[PDB]
Amino acid sequence: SFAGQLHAALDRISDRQAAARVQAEKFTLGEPGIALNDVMADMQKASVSMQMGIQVRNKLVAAYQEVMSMQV
Amino acid sequence: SFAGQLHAALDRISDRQAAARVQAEKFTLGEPGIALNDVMADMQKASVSMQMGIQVRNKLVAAYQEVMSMQ
Amino acid sequence: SFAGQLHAALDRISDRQAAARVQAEKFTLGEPGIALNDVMADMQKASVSMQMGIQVRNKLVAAYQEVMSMQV
Amino acid sequence: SFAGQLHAALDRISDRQAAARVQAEKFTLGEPGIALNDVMADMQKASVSMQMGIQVRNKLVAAYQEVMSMQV
Amino acid sequence: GQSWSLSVQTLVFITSLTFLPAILLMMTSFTRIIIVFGLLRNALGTPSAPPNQVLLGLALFLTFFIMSPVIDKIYVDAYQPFSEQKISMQEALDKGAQPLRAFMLRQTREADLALFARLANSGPLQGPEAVPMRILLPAYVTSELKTAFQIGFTIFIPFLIIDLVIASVLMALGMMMVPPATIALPFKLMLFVLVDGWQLLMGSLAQSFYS
Amino acid sequence: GQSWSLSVQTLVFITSLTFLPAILLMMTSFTRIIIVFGLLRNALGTPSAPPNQVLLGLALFLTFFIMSPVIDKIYVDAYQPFSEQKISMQEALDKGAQPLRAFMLRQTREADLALFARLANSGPLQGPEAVPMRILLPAYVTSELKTAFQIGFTIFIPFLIIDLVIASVLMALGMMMVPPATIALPFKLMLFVLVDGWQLLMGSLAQSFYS
Amino acid sequence: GQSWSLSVQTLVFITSLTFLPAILLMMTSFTRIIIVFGLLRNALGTPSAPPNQVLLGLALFLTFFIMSPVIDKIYVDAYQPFSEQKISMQEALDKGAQPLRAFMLRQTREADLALFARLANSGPLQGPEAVPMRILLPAYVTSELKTAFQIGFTIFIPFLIIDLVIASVLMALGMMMVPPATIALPFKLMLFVLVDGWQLLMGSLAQSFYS
Amino acid sequence: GQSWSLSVQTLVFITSLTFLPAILLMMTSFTRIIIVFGLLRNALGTPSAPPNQVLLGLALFLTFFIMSPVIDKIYVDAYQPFSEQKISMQEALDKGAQPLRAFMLRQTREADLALFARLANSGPLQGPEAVPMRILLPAYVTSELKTAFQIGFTIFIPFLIIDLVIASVLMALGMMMVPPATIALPFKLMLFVLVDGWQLLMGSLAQSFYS
Amino acid sequence: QEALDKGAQPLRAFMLRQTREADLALFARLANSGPLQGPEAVPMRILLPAYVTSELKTAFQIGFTIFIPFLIIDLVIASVLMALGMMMVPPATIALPFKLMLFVLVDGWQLLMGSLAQSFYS
Amino acid sequence: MTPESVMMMGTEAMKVALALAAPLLLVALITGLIISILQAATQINEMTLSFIPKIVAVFIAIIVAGPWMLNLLLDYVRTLFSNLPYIIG
Amino acid sequence: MTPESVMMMGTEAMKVALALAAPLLLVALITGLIISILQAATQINEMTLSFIPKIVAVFIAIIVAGPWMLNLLLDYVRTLFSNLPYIIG
Amino acid sequence: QFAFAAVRTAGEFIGLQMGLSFATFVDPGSHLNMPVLARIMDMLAMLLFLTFNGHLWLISLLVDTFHTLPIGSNPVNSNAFMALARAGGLIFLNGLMLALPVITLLLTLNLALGLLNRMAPQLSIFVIGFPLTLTVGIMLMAALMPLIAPFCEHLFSEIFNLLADIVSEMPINN
Repeated sequence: SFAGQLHAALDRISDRQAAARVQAEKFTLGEPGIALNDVMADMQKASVSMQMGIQVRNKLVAAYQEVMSMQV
Repeated sequence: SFAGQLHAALDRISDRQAAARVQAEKFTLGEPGIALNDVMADMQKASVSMQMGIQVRNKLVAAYQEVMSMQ
Repeated sequence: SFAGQLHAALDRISDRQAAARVQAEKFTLGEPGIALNDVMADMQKASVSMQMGIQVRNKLVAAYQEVMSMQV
Repeated sequence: SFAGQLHAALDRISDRQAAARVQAEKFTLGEPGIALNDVMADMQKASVSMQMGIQVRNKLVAAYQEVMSMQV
Repeated sequence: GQSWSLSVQTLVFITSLTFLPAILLMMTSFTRIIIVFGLLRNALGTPSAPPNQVLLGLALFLTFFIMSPVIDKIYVDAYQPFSEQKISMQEALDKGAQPLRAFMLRQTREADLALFARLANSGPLQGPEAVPMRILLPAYVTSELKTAFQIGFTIFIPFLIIDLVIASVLMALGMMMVPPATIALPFKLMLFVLVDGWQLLMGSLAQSFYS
Repeated sequence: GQSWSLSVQTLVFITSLTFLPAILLMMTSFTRIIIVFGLLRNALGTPSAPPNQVLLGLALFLTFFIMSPVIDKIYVDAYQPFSEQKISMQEALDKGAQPLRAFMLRQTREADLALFARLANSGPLQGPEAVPMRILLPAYVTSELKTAFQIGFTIFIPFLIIDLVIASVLMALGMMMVPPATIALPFKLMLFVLVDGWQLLMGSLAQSFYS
Repeated sequence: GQSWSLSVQTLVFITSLTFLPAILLMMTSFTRIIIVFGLLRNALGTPSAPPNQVLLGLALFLTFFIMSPVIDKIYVDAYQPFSEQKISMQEALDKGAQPLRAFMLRQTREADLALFARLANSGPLQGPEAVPMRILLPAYVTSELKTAFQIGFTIFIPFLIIDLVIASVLMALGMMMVPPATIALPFKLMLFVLVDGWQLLMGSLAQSFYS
Repeated sequence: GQSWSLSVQTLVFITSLTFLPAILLMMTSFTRIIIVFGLLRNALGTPSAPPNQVLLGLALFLTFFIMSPVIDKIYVDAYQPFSEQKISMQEALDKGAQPLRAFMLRQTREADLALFARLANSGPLQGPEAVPMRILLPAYVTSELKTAFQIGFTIFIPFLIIDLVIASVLMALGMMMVPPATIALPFKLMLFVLVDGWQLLMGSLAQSFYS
Repeated sequence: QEALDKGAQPLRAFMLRQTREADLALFARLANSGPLQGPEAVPMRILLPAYVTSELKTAFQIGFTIFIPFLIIDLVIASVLMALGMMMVPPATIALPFKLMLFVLVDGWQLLMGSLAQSFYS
Repeated sequence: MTPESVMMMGTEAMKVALALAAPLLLVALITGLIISILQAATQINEMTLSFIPKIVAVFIAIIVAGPWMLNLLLDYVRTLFSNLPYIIG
Repeated sequence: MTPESVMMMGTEAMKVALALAAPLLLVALITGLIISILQAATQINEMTLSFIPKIVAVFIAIIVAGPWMLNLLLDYVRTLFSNLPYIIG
Repeated sequence: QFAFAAVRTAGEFIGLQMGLSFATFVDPGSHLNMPVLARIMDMLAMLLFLTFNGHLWLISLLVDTFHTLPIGSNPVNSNAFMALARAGGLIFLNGLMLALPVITLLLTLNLALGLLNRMAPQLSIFVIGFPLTLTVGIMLMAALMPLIAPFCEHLFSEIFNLLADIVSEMPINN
């Protein structure tokens, strides 16, 4: 269903962002194992995911407004 | 109520902006204790809070006008 | 008086904008005692005053149209 | 013949991007005969083609919305 | 007490203007006037002969004239301490809106505020001044509707008398199929212009609304 | 008395253009004419037969022509001096409305100004010309309504008499059923167009308005 | 534990800010109220006698008051644990929506619920509470639409009775051929203002909401 | 087969996100539903009595419930191989469109598609399962807007009968200038709500769409 | 520089049939162009407005004939309503169901679009 | 659908019109007839003296009729609404 | 389009109205004339007293007329839609 | 639109003589009689405009107005708005000239029916009068169509003659 798909997509976006943030925090805490070539890449991919989400939101709300404002 | 919640939110936003402004004033006066790496962060926090406030206001006013123009 | 208050506000904003333009004219031919930051700040303040004026005018005319375009 | 032409254009764009990607992949693994300047130029050409495609898409969708948002 | 920053001050100032056409005019100022004018136009037997634009302009002028005391009071008590920035606008708003509530209290029905308070399930509020603003407005609007309907019926009655008399005499004359609507209308208009109903009607409405 | 910047001058000019349908046309020029046209259609006995699209368009032609001396006077004493830039932009507005104010007094009733002056609490003072605009406009509307009905019921009576007399002969001739409206309607228009009351109507408006 | 990051949380909040006033208010509490208001406007024998803005404002105030207990419930159950970040949005939304779901379930028609469930092809429910909001919403809308007209006919009745009796008494004496609608309007308005239809009707509909 | 790169896959998906919510909903799924809802609102005798937003929301929910099976089929057959990267976008489009095309063809007429094929000059098809998307859509749209009109007429008939009988009985009893619509409207509303017009009508529409 | 002309020539040739000789002549008189006995390469300044006005004229002509049957239905229902003594009943609530019934019964959409296409073709 | 169905739809719909109005119209018509024959034997009347008897006769006729007037309305529309998935085909 | 083409379209539009309404118009007057004769010969009447039979009389005429009245509008519009590519030219 | 309006009024006046004038009472809702016999002539008039030229003759006037009025500081002349306002005028003039046969013939039937009151005072014009007028009034419409074909052309040229002089004599009126 639409609600289930939206929840799954938002949850996976949030999980990706949380994983990127925790990896960055582990790196800046000094714990060895992070080479700075993964934290930046994961942050960029998370930003791409957020951009896709906001574009989808804009398109969806525009379509909903267009279909709801019709003079019936 | 809704009026009380809006008043509280506006007061909170104004308080954050005032705190950021007074911290910037203390920094520019030469008062020790500021490292320039927190004044910028506080100013950005105030700016994003104000942006969220104005976005919410735009949404609410658009909804109000579109629900008042009904029949 | 609404008309008096409107005239007062309009003449005040016009006078401030004219003073800013006079300051810019004074600086543009190399007169002494004029600061570039000062002239830029005056220009920006005049612009923001104009923006506020046009915004309030648009809002007021929209409200007047809404109130005068109803059914009695 | 409109959808066929559009699919042909998309096919050409995707094929150029895939050619650039496979050439870069072949270079980065150490296969001889691939030039760094050549792969950079090919990637730049692919990016230019993609930018042209997205510009065309934006223009077309804007025209569609403008022509189908009017009231008859 | 502290004061709001300039950004939020101008934000709320601009935002209030969107509510201005409704909150200040429709439920506060001239709803009675516009309803009375509409009912009078209906009673005259020819709606849209007085154009809606002219009617609304006349209503705006009448309400602007009748709001002279409250407008002056709010103007002084808000602008004068706010013009030179001696008090915060957040408290100036309430201090200037209080006399507006005082004016509303006189015109509203005293027997409907209690009903609205019971509906809102608010606690027993001693005193006639501590009534919250969230309750006063709907009761005031309902009272305005009631008094507007009363005035409309009172204005209707003489025209009904005229129509009944004209119809009865024309049917007793010896003709019954004559449409009395097209016949009584010129007589009603002539009577109205003889009595100069506009000036006295506006004066009476202003007196009733002001007291 | 200084001038304004270019940006502010165009800001108020376009805003003043917005008020044009309301502030200048429906309450200054032809508010009487539209009522006459609407009532005349009712008096003709053919409701909604003349389309209101052309009647409104017809009215604006007449009021512009009858207002020609006023606008031409404005053109001579405001447009030409403004093209010379020897008169302030605000000065032209003040000096253009003043002759119009005397014009409004001509087409205003004798005992209607005193109502709003007492209502506005401005006081009698002295000088018929020294009158604020706040009083002139609502009084002009009220006076225009009074004269519109006065010139209105003048035309209703001749048509009503014809309807009454044609019904009288029906009872004498044995036509006692009896449909009055259908038979009388053709005779009403034939006399209306044979004497061509429009030319009398248009001429009456010109002289009565100027007085 | 799992939750949503600040960016996605504020994205969801802003997105829900679009639906919340339009539909979550339009199709939940006061659609039948505005339907009743429109039906009363039609019954009064006059188009838009009470202005649309005033009607909408009164309906909004009335529904705010009506939903006060549910507002307090959802506040104390969601906002307080959420305003102090003691709960995440994921389940906070469900906890807040639960009381409104219960209210919709209480104000629903069993036949409509069963029909919608059969249409959706889902009949495993063991109790009325375990229904999903997806199947609950349309049934609630249909039941509210039904009760709106059920109240509206009762609103219609008295004016119909007045019109019938006035027409009968008017035409019994030989005045068959004259419209009694213009004469019934003053009597209907007088009856409504004398019985105080507005204040009584507001309490009646509030009690109907309280069942 | 060759596969499109991700950079163009996201482009085509976002572009499809513009058309798919607008046109694939307007001219594919519930055009008949909104048309018959508007016709029913007109037939009820009180146009714009139900909120348009409420009607649109209910229509959308009924549309989702109607198309749930085909939605589920296309959902699995497209997403699941796509989710597991089993199929490419190019083949996924056709695989998803096949059941939608079948469902669309199930409801359309024959003469419409024949006329469209003759206009398009396409070669004769010995097998029905070969209509391209170019020729399929207009036939379905015209069939939908053809059946909607007759369904609306069938809905209209009973209210027309009720209005005719009430007008006839009123004029037989002797009320000529009594508007039947203002009197029959409560009766039409009562008949509708008593026979449960909304729930029964939507159930019948769903059954008609199923068969 | 020649591809534009080569692509525009067939479109102008198609549009010339839909244009009208009277409109072309009037626009030629307005724009002081060479009439000639044989038409040849009508300029863009003249061809487009003639096509626009001819399309508007034929659109109105088709619309009138589409409107006529509904007007006939309205006339007959109003006449029968008036003849029986129901002069004050609004025929709009009565005419509209009959209009829609006729429109769906005569299969109006398909023959209408077919006629429009045939008119465009010839 | 063929035009015959519309005539059939009209015929069934219009047949309801006669049956429902029949008790009300008959009692009103006979009431005038009852007075008219009773208006012999010094036939002097004022103008009509017949409208008011039409009221009470029809008024009680509606009361005695009552639900069956509405009961038919409930059933006739219900079949048409139920036949909507069948009038299509 | 010659002016004849303009006026020829208004002919059958009125003629179909002349053709369709005449059976219903004639029934209304024929029933009225009978009652009008009954309105003589001990002329006791209220105003017309003919309204109830007239409504029923034309009501049955709907059944009698029925299809071929409906069929009239069906073919005339088809003829009009047949010349749509031909009225312009 | 004066040519339209005169045609519009003529059709309405025909309807008002039979059954369409029952709005003579207080202002009703929908007119109940407007599309019955108005839209028949409210839209037939524009067709006769298309018989000669839809916009071509109007456009040709616009070009010539530029020659007469070259766009300048010359003030707009007076005593011209009244003349064009005085034109209708012809709205009721030409309206009755087209209405000469229908008005007389319908009234003669109205007079003829009334004469039967002396033979039967219970004619019941609410029963017999309306059906009798409708059939004759509708019949007159079909047989009087050719009379309208050249009549509408009268108003088109007369307004054109009025418009041609106004746009041409105004520049020399300065």
